[PDB]
Amino acid sequence: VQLVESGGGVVQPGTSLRLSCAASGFSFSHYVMYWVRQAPGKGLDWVAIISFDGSSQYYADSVKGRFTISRDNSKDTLYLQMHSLRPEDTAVYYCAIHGGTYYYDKNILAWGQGTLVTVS
Amino acid sequence: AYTNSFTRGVYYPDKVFRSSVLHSTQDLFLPFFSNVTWFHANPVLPFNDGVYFASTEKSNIIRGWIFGTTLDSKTQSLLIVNNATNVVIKVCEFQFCNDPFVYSSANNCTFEYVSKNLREFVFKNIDGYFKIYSKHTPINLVRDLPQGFSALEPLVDLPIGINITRFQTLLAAYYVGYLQPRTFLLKYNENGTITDAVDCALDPLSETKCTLKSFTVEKGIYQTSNFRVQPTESIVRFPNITNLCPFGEVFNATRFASVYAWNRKRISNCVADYSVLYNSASFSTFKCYGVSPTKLNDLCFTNVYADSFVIRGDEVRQIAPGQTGKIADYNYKLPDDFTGCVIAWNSNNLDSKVGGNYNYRYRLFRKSNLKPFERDISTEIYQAGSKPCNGVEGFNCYFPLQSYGFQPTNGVGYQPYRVVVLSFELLHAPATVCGPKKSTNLVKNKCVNFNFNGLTGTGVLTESNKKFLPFQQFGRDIADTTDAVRDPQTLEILDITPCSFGGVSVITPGTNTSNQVAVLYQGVNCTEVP
Amino acid sequence: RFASVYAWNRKRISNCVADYSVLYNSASFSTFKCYGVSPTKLNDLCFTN
Amino acid sequence: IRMTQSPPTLSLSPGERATLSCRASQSVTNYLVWYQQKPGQAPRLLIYDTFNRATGIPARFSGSGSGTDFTLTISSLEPEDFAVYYCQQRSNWPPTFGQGTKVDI
Amino acid sequence: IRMTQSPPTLSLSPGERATLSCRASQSVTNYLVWYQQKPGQAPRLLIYDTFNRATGIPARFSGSGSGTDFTLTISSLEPEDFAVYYCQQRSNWPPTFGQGTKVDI
Ligand SMILES: *[C@@H]1O[C@H](CO)[C@@H](O[C@@H]2O[C@H](CO)[C@@H](O)[C@H](O)[C@H]2NC(C)=O)[C@H](O)[C@H]1NC(C)=O
Ligand SMILES: *[C@@H]1O[C@H](CO)[C@@H](O[C@@H]2O[C@H](CO)[C@@H](O)[C@H](O)[C@H]2NC(C)=O)[C@H](O)[C@H]1NC(C)=O
Ligand SMILES: *[C@@H]1O[C@H](CO)[C@@H](O)[C@H](O)[C@H]1NC(C)=O
Ligand SMILES: *[C@@H]1O[C@H](CO)[C@@H](O)[C@H](O)[C@H]1NC(C)=O
Ligand SMILES: *[C@@H]1O[C@H](CO)[C@@H](O)[C@H](O)[C@H]1NC(C)=O
Ligand SMILES: *[C@@H]1O[C@H](CO)[C@@H](O)[C@H](O)[C@H]1NC(C)=O
Ligand SMILES: *[C@@H]1O[C@H](CO)[C@@H](O)[C@H](O)[C@H]1NC(C)=O
Ligand SMILES: *[C@@H]1O[C@H](CO)[C@@H](O)[C@H](O)[C@H]1NC(C)=O
Ligand SMILES: *[C@@H]1O[C@H](CO)[C@@H](O)[C@H](O)[C@H]1NC(C)=O
Repeated sequence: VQLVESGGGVVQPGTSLRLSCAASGFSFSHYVMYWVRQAPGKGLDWVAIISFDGSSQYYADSVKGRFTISRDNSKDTLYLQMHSLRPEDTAVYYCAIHGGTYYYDKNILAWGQGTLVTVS
Repeated sequence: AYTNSFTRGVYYPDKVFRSSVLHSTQDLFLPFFSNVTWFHANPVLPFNDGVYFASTEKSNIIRGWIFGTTLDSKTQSLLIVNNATNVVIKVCEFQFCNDPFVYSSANNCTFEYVSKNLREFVFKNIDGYFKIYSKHTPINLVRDLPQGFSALEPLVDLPIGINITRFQTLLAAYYVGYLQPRTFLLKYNENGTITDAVDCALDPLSETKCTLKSFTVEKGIYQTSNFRVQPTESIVRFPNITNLCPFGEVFNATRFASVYAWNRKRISNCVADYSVLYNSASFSTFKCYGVSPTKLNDLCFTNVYADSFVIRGDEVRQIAPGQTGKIADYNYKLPDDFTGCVIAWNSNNLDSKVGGNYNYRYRLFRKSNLKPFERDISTEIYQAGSKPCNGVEGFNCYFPLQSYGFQPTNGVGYQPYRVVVLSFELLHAPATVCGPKKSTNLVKNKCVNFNFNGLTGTGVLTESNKKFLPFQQFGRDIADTTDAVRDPQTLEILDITPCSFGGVSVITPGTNTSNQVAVLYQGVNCTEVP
Repeated sequence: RFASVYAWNRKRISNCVADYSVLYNSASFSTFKCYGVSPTKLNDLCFTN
Repeated sequence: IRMTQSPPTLSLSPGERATLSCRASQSVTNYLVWYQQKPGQAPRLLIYDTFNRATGIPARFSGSGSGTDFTLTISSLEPEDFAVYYCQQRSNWPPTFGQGTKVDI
Repeated sequence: IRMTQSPPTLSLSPGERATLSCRASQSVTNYLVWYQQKPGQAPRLLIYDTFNRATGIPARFSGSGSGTDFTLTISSLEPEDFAVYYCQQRSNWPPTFGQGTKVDI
């Protein structure tokens, strides 16, 4: 399995940024993915979830309404679409896999390697 | 080293006298010209069926044997000893030195007794009696096995009961033969002693002497035995497999059903695999009740039924024969004599939706329990008590089928589980679903043991040229013996010739001329003799 | 001493002259029950084991 | 449903054994996974589902515990395996990571 | 010679089948009789002598068993047949009735 994330940099408090997560190896459909942030000097905490097609997206606190996660298995990637941001969620971001949809899905887990976003 | 006996290890099979009577016997003997171990001077040997045992010296280095199964405590053994005084038979539980030449324990004794040269012994153990024959001949050598004939006379008889599997020796040159069931021809003197013998399974001359019951055969030709080719293995042809029997409409469906109206599907002519379903290692509950999960891959059935639905997590235990609760009292009752397997797995990633997925209802109220393996879709009102409501609401009336709420943000035990229940039955259907089987291809031109979908037989199979009318299963021969078959799979006719068999005759110029012999295998093709 | 019943002892008989009337007439026995034979014929029938 | 790791920083030498405890607010069964995050790396996962560790993790890492109390044990790691550790659940949505426990000397 | 009925109260719905066991202190053969006593009625007899029921008792009532262990079976009674049951012997003097087994839902 492999996961490659992109869309980091420096922004202003009130812009947008394409947070994209590309997957290969394992089949990207039949599999539940999500994101997780970490502010540098803290622990770990999650962002948003998507359920193998867009029918059900759950959100976390204080990110509901600025964050529209979407997947599309006809081009096998994942998006957060950070939009109209704050100057306090400068962090690192990881796309990870929750796992499993059917009985034959052999649940394995994997993580990315981080995408850094900073504000002004 | 190993050495060759010549004619050694003959004992009087019993009491009784006899004068000049070529007495034929069947017993345990040491075959003539055998392969006898050689020992110098010792280790633990086997017993397995009697023992011949010779020894040579002028001093006395061989000082008895020790017998038994373990040669220690925890089981009983015999001990036969001789110091410079005299013999000491003994039967206790011992503790034997692994290299003994004294012991170290004498517990629970159940039998006691106290009181160059060639010294032969035959030891045997039948029906709790331990028999010992012996003979003491004087050699004119010191320590090599000589040649000659000398019959061994019975010495002892011990009603012990002891089991024996091993034995040893005791020291202060010896051989060890073993005994097999043979047939001999003993020549008795006029005083009643055995002076000569014939082993009747050595060569053709000896088999002739045994057939005639004599020691001198006159010229002629004698039928002595039979040959019969031997068959190996045993094919088991069978008509084209059949199917693969998919259950993708059981497990791999697009949606299961609700538990108040559980779906069902029977199985017909199939080849149903069961090991490949079990080893996927993702199943919450795989519980087989009347059968073990390892025997399916081999037992035919007569009908298989699959039920399938969705229930919550804290009621998967309710799908078991003899539970209680809203899923087993009146939604899905299992009978007590069940024999199938309950399979269930968590499905929180298909049948779950944020905001809820309310397709999956269940009865929560019923007049009473619903026997096994029926259902009810009688969606009506529910009535509470002594009031007549009968289809109103509000004042304790109801609709007794409540939906489930399945969101992923709900703890386990309150999550959707997909349940598949398998049930079997076996009464008298002669050809129904069986698991992945395997026999072996067919062979030709070899005496074989065959089974053609029921026809069991033996013989050589050969390509035929008899036009079996499209509807004739096999070939019938006058006097009614099967002589042709049709292969179910490829549908070709094959003749079934019989496996060779025939008499064996021995041609001899007479023992007063020569001991050479020729052998006739009667009407046997000379390429299949051995 | 006798043995316990889980491991009962046993003993066979070989060439002998076995008396049986003198065992019976001691008149101290709780149970003397002969099943396949009468207690008066032993003193005369040979056996094999 | 919130995780917690109650033992704080420890000072176990390169040797000896370490035992780390993770609770849960309600009943979670065979659904935890352990992560070992160095200073400034990606959090590498350790243990599938309370009992079997993944590939590339040695035998001295062991994971056990049940009910609502779970435990990771280092038998005799080595002279480097000092980082922060996290316990995560995959029971429902979403996977909470808890607090974390450092180790020092 | 004392009877006993060891299964206690049961909660079998109007459907399903029920199986009730009666022992004996010694050997009794084909000598038992079954009684079904409602709340506050006369105990109505069921089965002659371990095998044949009397008149006015349907076929779903069956009685079997032998040796010292006897059994009454309800195949699929109805929505009322819930009472106490008794097993009695007529071997010698006098007829002991045992303990009794209720059924509920
Ligand atoms: C039974 O099945 C076998 C295959 O399992 C059939 O063999 C085929 O025979 C045809 C001849 O018409 C060949 O062209 C195919 O290549 C064969 N298949 C294989 C896999 O070898 C056989 O014909 C079947 N029996 C009958 C009576 O049709
Ligand atoms: C359900 O569907 C899956 C996928 O369609 C089946 O799994 C496949 O089984 C075949 C035959 O054994 C294999 O060649 C494939 O590699 C399997 N794929 C996967 C992803 O496992 C599964 O057997 C089906 N189960 C049932 C009961 O129909
Ligand atoms: C006895 O059998 C052994 C087994 O290998 C063999 O080596 C030896 O030659 C045999 N001796 C005789 C005399 O046939
Ligand atoms: C010979 O050995 C037996 C074995 O117990 C022993 O009883 C006997 O006393 C020995 N002979 C002498 C003279 O001690
Ligand atoms: C055999 O000996 C052992 C140990 O001395 C003893 O426990 C056992 O009881 C003995 N056997 C009998 C039948 O008494
Ligand atoms: C001898 O060993 C066998 C082992 O197969 C056992 O079955 C048998 O009972 C033993 N002999 C006696 C007399 O118990
Ligand atoms: C024994 O046999 C020999 C020769 O067969 C005979 O001469 C003798 O009389 C027999 N009887 C004896 C030696 O007592
Ligand atoms: C048989 O043997 C005797 C003596 O050994 C001999 O005189 C005779 O010629 C033999 N008979 C034949 C047919 O060889
Ligand atoms: C024995 O079999 C071979 C092989 O088929 C054959 O050539 C030969 O003719 C057969 N023997 C006779 C007597 O026909």
